[PDB]
Amino acid sequence: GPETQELASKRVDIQNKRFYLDVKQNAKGRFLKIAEVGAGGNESRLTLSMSVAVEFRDYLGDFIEHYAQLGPSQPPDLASEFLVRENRKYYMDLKENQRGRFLRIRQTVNRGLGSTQGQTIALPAQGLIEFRDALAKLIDDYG
Amino acid sequence: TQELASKRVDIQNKRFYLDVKQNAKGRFLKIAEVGAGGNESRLTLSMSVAVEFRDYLGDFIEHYAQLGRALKSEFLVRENRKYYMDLKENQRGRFLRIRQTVNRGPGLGSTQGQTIALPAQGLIEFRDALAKLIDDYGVE
Ligand SMILES: [Mg+2]
Repeated sequence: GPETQELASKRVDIQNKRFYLDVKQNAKGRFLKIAEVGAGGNESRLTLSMSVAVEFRDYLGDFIEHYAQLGPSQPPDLASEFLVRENRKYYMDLKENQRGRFLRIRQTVNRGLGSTQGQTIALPAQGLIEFRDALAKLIDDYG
Repeated sequence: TQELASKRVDIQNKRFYLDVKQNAKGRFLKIAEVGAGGNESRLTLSMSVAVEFRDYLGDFIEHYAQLGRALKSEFLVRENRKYYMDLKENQRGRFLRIRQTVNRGPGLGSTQGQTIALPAQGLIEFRDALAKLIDDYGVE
């Protein structure tokens, strides 16, 4: 609320989706919040450390360079996986929905049968370069 | 396949060659660790993964530099490949181990694959060399 202050923000418009890339700050340090605004104003959030954001900028870079090769392999005629794990706990997954022309990104934490849920955005493939450019500009300026 | 550029980083008895190479598919980074009798271990990365690898090294360096949430292990599954990066400690020294395995098809599992082990003292030098070849020869 008044705990976290906002330092900077960028808006990117791709199809009917609006993304806000925010640089924010609290007691715990500086982080990057991505807000996606869908139909009916349904927001989904992705929240990144400044080091995971650097990584994420480059994962987007990888897909931009390699979008078809990293897409889902065609099925068998009648005759892909992109996952990052850190300290065996924190997961980030990126996967193309070919029907949507979307890149789905999920961040989760696993803790045996411990409980936890996580965070998911989907980026139209036609706004990948623009999203990534905006993300990169915020990293250049906000350490 | 053409050798565009190389750099050598010397860390204890080991030497690490970082080479940019070019072929059909695109540019890659060959890393090759040479021990005291010339035994080689080799790692080949696309430039995209080389860039990811640069970022992982910054994180290992933040952990190594800490006095007394910091990256201890990183795993990346990308296409038919897995990469395992483990900041290991023994009493003889701290080092970063990097294992590559590759999936050789359905039902075949994956190859044990070649391993490099980077003494922690040389992470910064190694990262600096990598970053310089990415700047001079990378795309992303
Ligand atoms: Mg993560």
